[PDB]
Amino acid sequence: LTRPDVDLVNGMFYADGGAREAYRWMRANEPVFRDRNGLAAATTYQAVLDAERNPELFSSTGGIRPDQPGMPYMIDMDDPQHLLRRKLVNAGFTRKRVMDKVDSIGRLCDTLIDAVCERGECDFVRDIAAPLPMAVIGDMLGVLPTERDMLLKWSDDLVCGLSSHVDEAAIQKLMDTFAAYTEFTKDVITKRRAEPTDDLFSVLVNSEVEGQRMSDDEIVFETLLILIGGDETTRHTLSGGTEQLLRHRDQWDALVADVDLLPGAIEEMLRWTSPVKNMCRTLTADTVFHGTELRAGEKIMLMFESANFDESVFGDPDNFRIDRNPNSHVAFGFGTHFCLGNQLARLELRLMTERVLRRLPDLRLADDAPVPLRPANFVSGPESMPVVFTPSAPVLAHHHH
Ligand code: HEM
Ligand SMILES: CC(C)CCC[C@@H](C)[C@H]1CC[C@H]2[C@@H]3CC=C4C[C@@H](OS(=O)(=O)O)CC[C@]4(C)[C@H]3CC[C@]12C
Repeated sequence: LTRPDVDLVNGMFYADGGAREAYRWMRANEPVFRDRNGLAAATTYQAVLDAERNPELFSSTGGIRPDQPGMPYMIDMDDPQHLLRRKLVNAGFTRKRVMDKVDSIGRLCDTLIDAVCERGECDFVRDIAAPLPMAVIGDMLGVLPTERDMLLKWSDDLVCGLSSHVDEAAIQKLMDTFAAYTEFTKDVITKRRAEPTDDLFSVLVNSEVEGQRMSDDEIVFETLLILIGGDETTRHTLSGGTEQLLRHRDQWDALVADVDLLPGAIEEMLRWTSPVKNMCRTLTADTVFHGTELRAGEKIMLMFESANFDESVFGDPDNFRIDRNPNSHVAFGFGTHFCLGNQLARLELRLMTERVLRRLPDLRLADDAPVPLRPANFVSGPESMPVVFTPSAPVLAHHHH
């Protein structure tokens, strides 16, 4: 009943378990909430949707993060400039192109589960949830298998440095990582200008914007956007979502018995986990918006998890239900910047989860104590997730490789 006293840039807010109740207060008492530093946040589903549908008033050019300026990639652009960029990568993400990866992504899933299935235990995050989407986006970007871990670690070091509570060492680590990734990209630019390939990094390297080659800086940021979108998101729905299924074993059981229930489960896994906690918009004019006066140039945080637990929309949002139908979550955002990879992400979730259900049917949490969350203010989900299961046979290994 007391107003939350919070810093929405503090990663701890998103990790310590108190967000859900804080959101509830906001949605009921101050839909457009200003935190203790005065940072405005849209907390109701309707307020998020209203902001999303009016990009003219709620611009993306100011920078998607609350404490950083606009950067040279598509998510920090408004149309038509934004669309110019989407058209450069869209062909790689058509539904047909995504569905043609079923066999490939399936083998990655089977490979990872092969690695642990005979053990009777693994960490669901480290061994399953994190590596699969990394490999998938890596494959699209031409990344070699032995370099996946390097890029994944870089990605982790960038998004974990996103918090007002981290020390100068973490910030330095963030800068050094970005410089390392920059040098990586410069090598790729030189190589793919001379020897273009069919992968997405090569396509971006040789792409054109407004009559000229995409700039070096823009190539760095566009490729990095795709990499992080790929490897710091789906992982949290896989881990956090599977956790909810294991904690609602009736629902786990229904899924093990009927895979036709999996698509509905995936949407609830998405709604619940809401990997992207927020995205910023920049007001282009003074306005009053759902009870709060906003000023031009100020940013507002679109609070997607808060929106995804809006009682007025979902009825019973605090119940995890794989039978939730319809399920109009905004885990992928809405409108202009609606997630490029959302179909890829849904496929990853489907192909991996169906294999887990199938090959590890008696999976369960190793302990029932809290699954720790990453204290970061942007993307966040489970840090680790010990699980146990009856050992089972590999599907690739022992069956002719
Ligand atoms: C569960 C997985 C994912 C979640 C929850 C998620 C969430 C989001 C959200 C909330 C946005 C911003 C939309 C808005 O502001 O309205 C976004 C944008 C974006 N995402 Fe995803 N995403 C996921 C997976 C992916 C994957 C796998 C990729 C790439 C392979 C990707 C690439 C992008 C890109 C490029 C954008 C910018 C789109 C634009 O500005 O047009 N995302 N995502
Ligand atoms: C999840 C997906 C849809 C969005 C992913 C967005 C990522 C790619 C953004 C979020 C936060 C961003 C960083 C914010 C802050 C900085 C500091 C900046 O250093 S500065 O000296 O140029 O200010 C360099 C870019 C960098 C590292 C950004 C890289 C790019 C960055 C990781």
